[PDB]
Amino acid sequence: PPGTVDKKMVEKCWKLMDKVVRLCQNPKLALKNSPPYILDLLPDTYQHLRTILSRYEGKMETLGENEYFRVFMENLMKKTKQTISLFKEGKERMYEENSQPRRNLTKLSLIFSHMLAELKGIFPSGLFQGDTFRITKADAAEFWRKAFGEKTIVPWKSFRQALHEVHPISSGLEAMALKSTIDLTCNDYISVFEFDIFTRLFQPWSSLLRNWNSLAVTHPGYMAFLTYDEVKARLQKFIHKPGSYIFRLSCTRLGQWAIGYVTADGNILQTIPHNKPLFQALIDGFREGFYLFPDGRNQNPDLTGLCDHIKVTQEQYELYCEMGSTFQLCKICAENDKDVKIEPCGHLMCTSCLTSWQESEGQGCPFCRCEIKGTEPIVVDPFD
Ligand SMILES: [Ca+2]
Ligand SMILES: [Zn+2]
Ligand SMILES: [Zn+2]
Repeated sequence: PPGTVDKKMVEKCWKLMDKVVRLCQNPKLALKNSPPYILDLLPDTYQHLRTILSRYEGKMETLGENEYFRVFMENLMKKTKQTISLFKEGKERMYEENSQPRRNLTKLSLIFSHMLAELKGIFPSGLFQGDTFRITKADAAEFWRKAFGEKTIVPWKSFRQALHEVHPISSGLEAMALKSTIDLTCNDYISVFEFDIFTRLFQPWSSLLRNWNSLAVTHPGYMAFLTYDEVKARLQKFIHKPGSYIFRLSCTRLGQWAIGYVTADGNILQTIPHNKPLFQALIDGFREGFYLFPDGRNQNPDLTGLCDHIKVTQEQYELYCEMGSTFQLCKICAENDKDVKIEPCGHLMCTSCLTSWQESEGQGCPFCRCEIKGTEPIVVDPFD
């Protein structure tokens, strides 16, 4: 658990948000207007923090002791610094839109968008309501209830253990890919907010991990977080091949899928499935003749059977973890660059995370838990 929140610390936390706004306002960045838009998100977050701070005028002591708020204010500060220090490494590079520095900045923009949607849904109108927060899914709610009570936020370790007992997680690699999908704010905790979003995306709860594995980890269709212009641009490659479709998440509508697709007229359209789980929109859109070729590919998965339990290669996980971010980054901390390789499993990571896993009596390789017989140094930005 992080320490307490005295106002001295919310103040620094605002001086930082201001530094990132300045850095990101630079005309050279020519940051795309399109969401997630960090130049809106930070002001907005600042403004809700004030809203919160006003509703706790007398009660400023019981606010400081709120676990969720302590974790959130510490993540906000860490992420705000990671952004600042990003600009400080990247320098001149920040100014070309396809840089790895600029890629990282776009991953962070998303995280800010997730932290605000969490803050607004846990402190609606400025008042803590996390202990009452309703998990949209009966079975999922039961799970959180039975395992966690009215806790708003739980550490990943605890969450992983808990979930494992009902939907078994067979390998550190699967676990790492799971954590990659649920842990939206990237702080090593799961909130009842994130838990609700996930369980909605990958319902029905009865076959949860089996749904995520088939829709997210090994589906060519899955695009994770895309803008709509980004969807159109990826389908344009297939504008002459009716039935081509991809599906994506939307930072402005957490918890819902959006399917893009190519029609026989040479048009890209888009629909939000709302009624069923995604795998039933996809099964139906196939039967109907609309969703045929995921990402342009002729071999489209067979999802029936989601209603003989498809297994996943460790490689498929590894590649899936690499999916969200630049390759340069350690997918343990999501903060530093990779700089070491682990024999004989082959996994990459930053030296800091590795010696940390060891110092904490971790079992072998932080990813797969297999035994290291050796390690070796790698450089991720060779020409700099
Ligand atoms: Ca989190
Ligand atoms: Zn790391
Ligand atoms: Zn490994």
